[PDB]
Amino acid sequence: VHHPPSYVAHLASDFGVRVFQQVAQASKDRNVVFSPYGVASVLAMLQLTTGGETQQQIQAAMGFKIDDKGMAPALRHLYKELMGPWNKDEISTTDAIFVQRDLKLVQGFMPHFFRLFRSTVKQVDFSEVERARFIINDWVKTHTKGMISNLLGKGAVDQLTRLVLVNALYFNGQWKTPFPDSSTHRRLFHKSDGSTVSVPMMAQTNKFNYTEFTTPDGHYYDILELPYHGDTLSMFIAAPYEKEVPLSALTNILSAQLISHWKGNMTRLPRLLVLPKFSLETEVDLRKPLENLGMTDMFRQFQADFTSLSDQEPLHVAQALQKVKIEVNESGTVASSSTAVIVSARMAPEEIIMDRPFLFVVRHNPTGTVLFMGQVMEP
Repeated sequence: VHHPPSYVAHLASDFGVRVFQQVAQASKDRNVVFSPYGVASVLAMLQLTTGGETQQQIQAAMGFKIDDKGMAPALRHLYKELMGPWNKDEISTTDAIFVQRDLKLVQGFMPHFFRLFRSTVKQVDFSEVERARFIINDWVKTHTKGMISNLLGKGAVDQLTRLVLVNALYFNGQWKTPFPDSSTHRRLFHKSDGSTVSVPMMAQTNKFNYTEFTTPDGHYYDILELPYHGDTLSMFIAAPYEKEVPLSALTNILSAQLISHWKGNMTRLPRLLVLPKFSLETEVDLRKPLENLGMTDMFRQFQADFTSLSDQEPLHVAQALQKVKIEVNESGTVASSSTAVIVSARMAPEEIIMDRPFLFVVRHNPTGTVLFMGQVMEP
């Protein structure tokens, strides 16, 4: 049989890429950075706290049940493999559950959560609003090595909050072949918002794994693999041949299996690679993307079912979000993501940025885990 971490990595990545797809289809040329692994991690925990049809919708969308034989163990084996020193490049991931101290939990829940996730439920008092907000924000800052410090703004949680599920993901890698200094090769970028920014354009000519594919409508696109120095992780970069072809032509067919096929079809060939040196930070609302995949019950006040956690009072999801930051330069890439599901009663808005972009995917190849992916503005 296949290496177990590779099987669950595929389920997690396929689910996460489908969520990204809904995000892409909703806003033409959106500039955003995202983490498929991060969203899969938090929704895996959500499986244990929900029940009835709310839990059934999540399990159907993810393709597995967290408590079925071998699933939790294989997921644990997977994160240990991602974080191992043998990767050379560094990955850190941590999950946590924060629950209201006076919410009576159902018999067996806490010990079962510990058995599957090897972690205990962190109890806090959301009635001390600012103290609770600080506890969660400080935890996130620590587990993202200081990259994401204010995940929860004032008002995100309050005395009505009862549960907060979070995943913190950090990645720091060096290119196998660094780019030469790009500080004298800046270029003007004219945004649709009317402003203009100056961006260093990094460049190098060498042999890279590369391949060409076509969409269902016969449109061609280039795909190049840029490896990190431990040779287990890499960044795939994709863009259409013709500036006339919209990026949606690629994103409307994206999947974990497709990305696997890209890798399997590559040939090491000479190429001139040009990549901008930049920093991008975005925050995405996951409500509609998740509803679009079938998980509608969890967001409805009187329909949601959290009886696997508590039968003391009705509960539903008020907010589901992901904050991500990425930095790309001549030496490498540093990226962090914090995903959270907040059970309370107050939701928030989302800000959207748009400009014709290219696509990128950061992947751990030995297991096929898709850690980060995004759309970045092209010159």
